[PDB]
Amino acid sequence: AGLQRTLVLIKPDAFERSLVAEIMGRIEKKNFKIVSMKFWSKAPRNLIEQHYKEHSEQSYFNDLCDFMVSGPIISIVYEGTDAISKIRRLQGNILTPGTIRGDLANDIRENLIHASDSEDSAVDEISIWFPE
Amino acid sequence: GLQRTLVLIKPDAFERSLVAEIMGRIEKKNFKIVSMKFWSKAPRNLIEQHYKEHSEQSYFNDLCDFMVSGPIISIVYEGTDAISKIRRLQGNILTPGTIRGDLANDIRENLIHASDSEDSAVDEISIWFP
Amino acid sequence: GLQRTLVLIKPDAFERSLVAEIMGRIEKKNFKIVSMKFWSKAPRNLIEQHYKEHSEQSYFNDLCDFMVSGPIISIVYEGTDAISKIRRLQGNILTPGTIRGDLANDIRENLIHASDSEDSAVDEISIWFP
Amino acid sequence: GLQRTLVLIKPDAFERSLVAEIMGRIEKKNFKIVSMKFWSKAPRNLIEQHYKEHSEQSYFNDLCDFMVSGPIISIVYEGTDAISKIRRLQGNILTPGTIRGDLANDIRENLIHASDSEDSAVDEISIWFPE
Amino acid sequence: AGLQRTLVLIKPDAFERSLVAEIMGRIEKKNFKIVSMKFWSKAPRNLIEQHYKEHSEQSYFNDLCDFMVSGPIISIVYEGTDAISKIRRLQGNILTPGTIRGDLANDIRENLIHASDSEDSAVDEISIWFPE
Amino acid sequence: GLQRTLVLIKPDAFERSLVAEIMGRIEKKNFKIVSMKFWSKAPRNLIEQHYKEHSEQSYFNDLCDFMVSGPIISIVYEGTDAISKIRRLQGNILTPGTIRGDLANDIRENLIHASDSEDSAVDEISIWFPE
Ligand SMILES: Nc1ccn([C@@H]2O[C@H](COP(=O)(O)OP(=O)(O)O)[C@@H](O)[C@H]2O)c(=O)n1
Ligand SMILES: Nc1ccn([C@@H]2O[C@H](COP(=O)(O)OP(=O)(O)O)[C@@H](O)[C@H]2O)c(=O)n1
Ligand SMILES: Nc1ccn([C@@H]2O[C@H](COP(=O)(O)OP(=O)(O)O)[C@@H](O)[C@H]2O)c(=O)n1
Ligand SMILES: Nc1ccn([C@@H]2O[C@H](COP(=O)(O)OP(=O)(O)O)[C@@H](O)[C@H]2O)c(=O)n1
Ligand SMILES: Nc1ccn([C@@H]2O[C@H](COP(=O)(O)OP(=O)(O)O)[C@@H](O)[C@H]2O)c(=O)n1
Ligand SMILES: Nc1ccn([C@@H]2O[C@H](COP(=O)(O)OP(=O)(O)O)[C@@H](O)[C@H]2O)c(=O)n1
Ligand SMILES: [Mg+2]
Ligand SMILES: [Mg+2]
Ligand SMILES: [Mg+2]
Ligand SMILES: [Mg+2]
Ligand SMILES: [Mg+2]
Ligand SMILES: [Mg+2]
Repeated sequence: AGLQRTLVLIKPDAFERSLVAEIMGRIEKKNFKIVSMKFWSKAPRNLIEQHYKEHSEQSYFNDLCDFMVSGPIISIVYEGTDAISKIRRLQGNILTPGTIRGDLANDIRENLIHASDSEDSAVDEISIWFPE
Repeated sequence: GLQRTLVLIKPDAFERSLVAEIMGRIEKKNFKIVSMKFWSKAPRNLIEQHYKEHSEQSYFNDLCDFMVSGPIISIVYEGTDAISKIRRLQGNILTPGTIRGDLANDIRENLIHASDSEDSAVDEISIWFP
Repeated sequence: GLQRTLVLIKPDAFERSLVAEIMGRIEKKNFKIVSMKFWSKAPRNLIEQHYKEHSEQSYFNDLCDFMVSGPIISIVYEGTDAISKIRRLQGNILTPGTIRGDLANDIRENLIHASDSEDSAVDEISIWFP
Repeated sequence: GLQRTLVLIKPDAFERSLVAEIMGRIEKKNFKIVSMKFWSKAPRNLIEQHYKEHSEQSYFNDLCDFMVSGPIISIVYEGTDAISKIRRLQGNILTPGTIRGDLANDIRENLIHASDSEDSAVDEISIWFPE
Repeated sequence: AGLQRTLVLIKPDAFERSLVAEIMGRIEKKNFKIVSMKFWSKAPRNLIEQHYKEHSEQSYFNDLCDFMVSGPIISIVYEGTDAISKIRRLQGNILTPGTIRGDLANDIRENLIHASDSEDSAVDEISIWFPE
Repeated sequence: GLQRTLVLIKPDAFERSLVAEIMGRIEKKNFKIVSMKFWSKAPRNLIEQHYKEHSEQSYFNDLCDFMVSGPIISIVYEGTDAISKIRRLQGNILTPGTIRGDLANDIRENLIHASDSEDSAVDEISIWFPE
């Protein structure tokens, strides 16, 4: 159909703030299904640098990587119709109420969730987090 | 600015146990129930009348089948600017914060119908509540 | 163990916009709607029949007035052990975790009625859904 | 980027039992209460000061009568970009996802006031919290 | 009627954990009304010692007082039918799901909320927090 | 007083979209995920080990068929008095306020498993997390 898979990361601030189920539930309620999922008490720095490799020349790169290893993360592969753009829209931004970030986050770095933004992004990120 | 509008809660809402969730979003916005009917399975003729303006579309027959595939609730709601406001609450599967935006992810199975104009509202109310 | 039970959503639920909240608690426990009627104002006779076993109590006339003071919904619900389970969901105004426990705080205006036995369930269903 | 902004929970919130719902939406976006006052009935001159920019509008007197028709809460909230973000949370009755979008449907009774600029924030905080 | 007033404290752990509205909302949803309310960025130690004066000989007294001044608190007078025992039941305990503490707390000290337990308690505690 | 305990989210939770609802109730009581695994379909011998104390009951085979009928999540949770408190959160289908009390209505399909003693906790954690 329009069936896709996408990669979501629950960032360390979500564990710190006890918002993990809240974020996952918003995705669950829109009828997206968990296909694979891993809990990382602390993700390998190399995985993070790989994950954010397109950001490696940006001023925020090192602070971002520091944050992403500052606490646990969960990586999830979600499946559903048009999953990539729909889950991206769910993620939203800190300016847009109704979305995960819009309702729950208020920082340029600590924003609770990553979601893939393209088919190409999704394939690669999935490969990073679930090589098997 | 007081109006009445017709809402259908579609069979997917029953399947996914989202009936109260949908009604509650409308309730919390202060719209009031004026009348309501529960159909274990809506008569097909009522559905064909309801979606008559769609009868030539490729999706019509599949839509009718779906609408009869489980229960529905037909509700008449009342409040200021009801038609437009309840249409906004319904929303679409792209934009979060609305019923479809938060809860639906399909072009056919999208939980809720709401009248979109004064004419269609009068007509749809007359269909479900003659 | 499948049963049907009769639920009334009382006028205070409409007053306080708790209708969907109440229905949702029952929905989430996996009980299914079998039939449902909305009454903008219930006929007094139906109320007197409904609460007939109470007709000698000091509170009867005040109860009837209250039950007609705003809308009600009569619902037939179905599920395993429905009668007892929905009675437990209803609960009482003392113990939190239930509908009345979380949402109500009055001896009269307590949001919901649910049948309490197999006999009263059959009888109450026959009253609201003859 | 830390700012503070002034919020009023209007009497309709109390009437409809939506105080916690409104405060929780702001709480969940990580804004912090820096000070807060409950008024069973706000003195009218406070409301008139608060809405003084509106003193010449047709709705002015009716707005002030509404604002004294029940309790209100004045809150100072603190957090990053607070003035703009809480304004966005407030939203309007046409915008689902926001406080007014989900919960309000009136031009007057719309649940919440939020400061809209640094100037208005400073002034409004000084009105409700002269201290 | 059975109309009473009672005193509720929202303890510092509720601010720390962003559960303030959640606690207040549970009381609001049972139809109890706010009659008076004060925010304390930090409550005077003396008020706390007064508040918990019946506990002054207990091993935990000093640690409790330390905790109660460790962050903000809100004092609220609630009004409603049978408010004292009903709000007490809402408070509940960390062992009893369905109640505020039962759903949200898991510690003998940091338990989110205090509520008066008798008419005599309520009168006194109200006097402490709202002398006016 | 810190303990760890083992929780399974059973396949009915996935079917009815209640995974987050269940995990959120445990999260909101301040228990922490120490480790977690998702199984699109749990190997049957794992389920059989997990329920080995039940191997002689009439329902044993049907329970195991249910447990493999869909995904499950195994979680190790940590926090004060975790084994007993999460068991209480689990509750039963007769006790409103608990997970099963609010959400379940079946003897078999009841959404969640939680360890019931220190012995069973240690053993169950070793089954799902041999590491
Ligand atoms: N100045 C910045 C900008 C972004 N970031 C972080 O790194 C990611 C930047 O990616 P981005 O700008 O493509 O944002 P999204 O695509 O995640 O919305 C953000 O999600 C932030 O977590 C940061 O740490 N500092
Ligand atoms: N390709 C399609 C498009 C619409 N439909 C259904 O037809 C209904 C009416 O279509 P519409 O485009 O007017 O949608 P709305 O006005 O309900 O948003 C939709 O709500 C869908 O349930 C369908 O079954 N297949
Ligand atoms: N003093 C009273 C007692 C009960 N009632 C009403 O009468 C209904 C039936 O009374 P009941 O004692 O059988 O209560 P339930 O079985 O509904 O818990 C209650 O639900 C109240 O609404 C009343 O109006 N005044
Ligand atoms: N016709 C009107 C317009 C506004 N108002 C009230 O006056 C307040 C200030 O008006 P406004 O247009 O600046 O609205 P906001 O900035 O609060 O969105 C509104 O929030 C309404 O509560 C009114 O009572 N009657
Ligand atoms: N060992 C203890 C016991 C209680 N406490 C605290 O002080 C209060 C003790 O009061 P209590 O035993 O009467 O408990 P409640 O009446 O608050 O349920 C508790 O609410 C805890 O906040 C403590 O800090 N350490
Ligand atoms: N007749 C039964 C009883 C229990 N069971 C399942 O077996 C599990 C273990 O039974 P139990 O009586 O120890 O229940 P709990 O300790 O999980 O409450 C239950 O959680 C049910 O999922 C079943 O499938 N059929
Ligand atoms: Mg990006
Ligand atoms: Mg249309
Ligand atoms: Mg009775
Ligand atoms: Mg303005
Ligand atoms: Mg005590
Ligand atoms: Mg057992």
